Amino acid sequence: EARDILKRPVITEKSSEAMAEDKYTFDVDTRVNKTQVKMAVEEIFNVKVASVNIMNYKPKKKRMGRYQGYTNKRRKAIVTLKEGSIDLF
Amino acid sequence: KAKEIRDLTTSEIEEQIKSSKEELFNLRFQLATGQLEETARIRTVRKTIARLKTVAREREIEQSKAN
Amino acid sequence: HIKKGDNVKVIAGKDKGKEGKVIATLPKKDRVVVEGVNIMKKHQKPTQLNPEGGILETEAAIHVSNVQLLDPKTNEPTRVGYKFVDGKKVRIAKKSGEEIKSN
Amino acid sequence: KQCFVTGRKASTGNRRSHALNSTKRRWNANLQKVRILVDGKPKKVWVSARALKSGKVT
RNA sequence: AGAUAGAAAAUAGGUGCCCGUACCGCAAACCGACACAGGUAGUCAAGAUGAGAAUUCUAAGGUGAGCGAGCGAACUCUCGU
RNA sequence: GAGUAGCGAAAGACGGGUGAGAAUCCCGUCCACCGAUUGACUAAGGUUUCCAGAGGAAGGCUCGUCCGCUCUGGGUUAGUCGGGUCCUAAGCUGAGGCCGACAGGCGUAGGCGAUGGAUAACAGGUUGAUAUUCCUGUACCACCUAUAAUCGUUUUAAUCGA
RNA sequence: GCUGUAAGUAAGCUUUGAUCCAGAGAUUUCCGAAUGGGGAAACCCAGCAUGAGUUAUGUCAUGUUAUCGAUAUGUGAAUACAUAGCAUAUCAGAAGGCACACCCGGAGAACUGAAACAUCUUAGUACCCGGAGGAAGAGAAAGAAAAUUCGAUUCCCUUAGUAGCGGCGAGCGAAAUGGGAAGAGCCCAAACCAACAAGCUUGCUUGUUGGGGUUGUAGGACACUCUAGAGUUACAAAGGACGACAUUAGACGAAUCAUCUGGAAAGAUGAAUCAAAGAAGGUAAUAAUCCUGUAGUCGAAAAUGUUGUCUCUCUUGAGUGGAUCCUGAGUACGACGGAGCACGUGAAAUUCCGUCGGAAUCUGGGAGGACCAUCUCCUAAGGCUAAAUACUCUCUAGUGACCGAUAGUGAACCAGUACCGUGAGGGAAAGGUGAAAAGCACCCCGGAAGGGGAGUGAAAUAGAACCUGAAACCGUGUGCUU
Repeated sequence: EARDILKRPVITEKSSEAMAEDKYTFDVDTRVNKTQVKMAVEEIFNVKVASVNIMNYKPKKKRMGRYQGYTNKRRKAIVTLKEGSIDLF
Repeated sequence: KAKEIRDLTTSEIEEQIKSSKEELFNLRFQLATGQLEETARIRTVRKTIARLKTVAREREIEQSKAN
Repeated sequence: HIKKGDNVKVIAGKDKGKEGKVIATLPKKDRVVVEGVNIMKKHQKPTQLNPEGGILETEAAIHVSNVQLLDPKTNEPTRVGYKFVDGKKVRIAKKSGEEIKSN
Repeated sequence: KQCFVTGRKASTGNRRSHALNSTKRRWNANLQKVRILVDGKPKKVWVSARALKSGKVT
C-alpha cells in the first residue's frame, strides 16, 4: 500500500502544461480516494501536497482486427503540490 | 532461489517483500516514462516477491496448525 | 530421434547420401535443420532493421524422419537404442557399442 | 390445512354426473379449531372431528 | 425527560470523501431498418410594425440543405392571370 | 425490366490555394435563408460520434484532397453545481404473523423509492478539446486542534440535549 | 530447450536440469443462496472490536454483524405464580445450484381417435411444483393356489393379444402356473421383570433407565432343565495396522538396402530381414523394417477408490409342559361420495381417500373374485434391508456396409456468437496456397489500387478472395448465314 496505487505517471501535452506549473499527473488505481492519493505521494516523494483532483474515464471501444474489445477503465488524479518536486526523470 | 529465504528470519523477509515492492514501482514508473530498456526485470522481481510471500505464508501456517 | 549437434546423413529429398552436422532441433514440429540441407533462396526486402536485402541462402528444416545417425565406427546409417548405464539412458548405435553425443 | 394430530388432509377426485361427465372436486377434513395442550402451552390448532371422537383434551 | 465540572468569548492554524461532468440533445450522434419532409419535456428569447410569443424585414448568432449542366415539347404536379 | 425509375422540401455566383484528380475540400468578397428560431442552454436517450495530425478501399444516394468514415495520439479536474450522503408521497418490499394442494398470496413494525421538501461560490481569465470543477481575486458552510479575556453549587450554567 | 494462441522485436531464462507432465499444498478481487443495511448483479452506505495514520478530525487495514432452526443461559408481561415476549451464547444445522436423464409422490390438459359427439379415447400423457438416491421404488405372506409352494421382493422370456373389460363401439387388456437372472434376512410394540426412576403415597401408578421376546408346527413369557457365533450392505456401532492387485506421471521395445521415374518415393524393380509386434498415425507419393508407436515387459514421492487379514466392537443357546397372560384400536370393517385395480358400479371381490358409525382378542382374526357352510392357507393394523433392474452431464479406452462442409451438432471456423425482439425468446452465414512461407530481392507504368517483367516453386490461370473450378450470366474474335 501507498505504492500499489500509483500505477504509472502521465506524460502528455496537457499533463506537461501542468508540469510547467507544480501540477503533476499520475495514473492511479481505480479503487482509491483523493485522501489515499495525497498520503501516498507525500509518503513516497516526501512532498507536501496542497490539493488533488480525481476523474474516472469509461472503458473505450477498441477494435483489433476482427475482434472487438474494450480498453481498461481508468482513474486519474492531478496533484498541485506546494512544497516539493515529483521528479519523473 | 528459495533456500536462503528459508534461511532468512521472518523479520527482514517482510522487509524484503517491502523493498522489492518498492523496486517494482520504480521499474514500472520508468517503463512508462520510457526509460527502462530492461523490461524483463519486472518479471524477475515479480518472481522474487511471489516466492517471498509464499515462504511467509508457510512460516505462519506451521505454527497455526501445530500449536 | 537425434541430438542437437551430432552428424547425420539424409535419405529424403534432393539431398541423400550426404552428411552434415545438425544446427537446430525444433521439438514441436519434429523438424531439424542440418548443414547444407535444403538450401533455400529467400527474397529479403530492404527495410530498417536490414538496411538492404537480396536473396538469402539460409537452410530450411526437414522432418526428423529424413535423417539418421552414423555408426561412429563404420559411418553407416544406423538406428539408435538405449542402455541403462548407472540408471542413465545413454545411447547405442544398435550395431556396435556406445555412441557419443557431446556436441 | 392438516389435522394437527392425525394428518387428515384434503384430497382430489371427481364430481360425476348422471351422464358420467367428470369435473375435478375436493374432499376436506371436518377440521375444527380447538385449544388443545401442545408443547406444554395451550394452543389453538385445527383438529379433525374424528380425532375428537375420542382422545383429545381441550 | 436526563447528562455533566465544562470553552464561549473577541483569535490563529488545519481538514473536508464517493458518483456524474467530453460530445449530440426540434437532432446526420435520440425513437422511427436509412446522413428518413414524422415524434422528442423545460429555460432565455432583441429591433421596426402592432394589442400580441400574429405578420413582413432585420439584429445577436447559425445556414445555403451530399448530385449537376442544358432545353424551356407532350403529359402530370404547385402557382398567377 | 435498363443504363430505365430514383438521387429524399431550399440560392448560389466568382477570385485565390491546395492536389494525380475539384460545381462538390480550405480562405476571401458579394448574394441569399432563419431569426418565439435552423440561435443559445439544459434534461431524457445514445455512448467516444468530442479534439489535433494523417489517409481514401469501403460508408457518404454524385464527386471528394472532405466528414458523424478509417489509422495514430489525445481530451471530462467541484466541501459549495446535480445525486450519494438528509426526508418522505404514489408504489414496491416486509422479520414475526394471517391465509394457502406444493408453488406461493397478503400484511404489521421497519425499510426502499423523486417527478417534491432541506442543504454553504460569485466575477473574470484561460486551451485544440474541460471548467459555479482549473487558475486570479474575494467568500461562505461544516468539522478538528491550540488559545480565551473569567461563564461559574456543575442540579441549574458561558450553556450540553432525545 | 523455453518465453501460449499469434504473429511479432525487445528484454530475458535454461544441463547448477528450465519450458513440460502427474500428485499434494498456498494464493484465489468483485458479484451471485449472497447473508451487516440498501440496490437498477458485479455497486453504494454502515455499526462494533482491534490495529495503522494524523497534534487531532477526516482517512485506511483485518475481523465481526442476515433469517429461520436446534440447544443453553439470563430476563420476563396483560397476571398472582407462571407463560408469552425479549436478550445473549453456541452450532462445517438449513438455505441455493443442477443432467433438458433415470425414480417416487402432489396436482393434472387438450388437439386427437371414435370416420360427428357427450360415456369412452388421447392419458394419468404433456406441463407444472415437492422429495430424492446413485440408483430409487418394492420387499420377508392376514400371499399363490387346489399339487402344493416362487415359499420376501424385483426383473427377463412365455403364458397371450389368451382370460377378461368395453356407448360390449373406437378401443383397452392381465395374473397364476412353467422357464430364467439374482438371492438374505431381520429389528421393535405387547405381556412380564430383581430392581431403577419419578409421580402418587408407597397402596399403587407410570416412566424410558434397561432387560424380555417378536411368531401359525401357534410364537413368545410362565413354570421347569439347560451349556459361555456376529458385525459396520439390514441385522449396535466407532476407528489404527499391516499387506495385496489395480489408477492419477512414465520407461524399454525387433527388423532395409540398392537402382529406376520423380520436385520428393513408402511406388516399380532386385536382393534381404523381423514378427508374442503385418493395430494405427505421420513422413515431399502408396512403409512390418524411417519416425511416433504396437505385441510383450517394467514402473510410481504422493493423494486416492478397493480388498486379505490382524485387531477391534458386540453376545445365550435349547427343549418341555401350558393353568393364566400377551401378540400392534378409533384399527379392521360397514354406510355415503369418489378414486384404484386390465376390470367403465357391474353379481364386483381385492384396495385406498374424505364423511359419519364401529369389532374380536386363539375357546380369536383375515384370504381363497357375489358369496356363504366346510375345507385349505395365512396371522394385518410398527420398522430396516444388498443383488439381479433404469439412465449418462462426465472421465478413460475402443468400435462403426455412420456423415464428409446445402452433410454431420444450431455451431469443424473465437456460435448460442453476428443479428432480430421491450422481453420471454428466435437465431445464422462462414473449412481447403504450397512439401517447405520458400509469402514474389530489384526494375518498369501509376498518387495509390492494380499490373508487366525478373526471381521462388514441380506448378504462380498454386500470389494470399490462394486445390480442383461445372452451369446460369457477361464479353472479344471470327467460318457460314440474314
